[PDB]
Amino acid sequence: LTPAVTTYKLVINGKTLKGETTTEAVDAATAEKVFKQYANDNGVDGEWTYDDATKTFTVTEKPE
Repeated sequence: LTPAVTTYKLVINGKTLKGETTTEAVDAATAEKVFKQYANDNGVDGEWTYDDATKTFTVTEKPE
């Protein structure tokens, strides 16, 4: 693994906010964790994953 400190980006697409924020992480997991805490606080998390369509992360409200 590569224990490097990198910065990543996150976009939210809910019925609350439709903007973007960013965070710092070590690996994929770290990023996911900080972003989740934030998204929880906000009140979103239906489709909560990663985006490979402009190196971003995404929390959309499209549940099944």
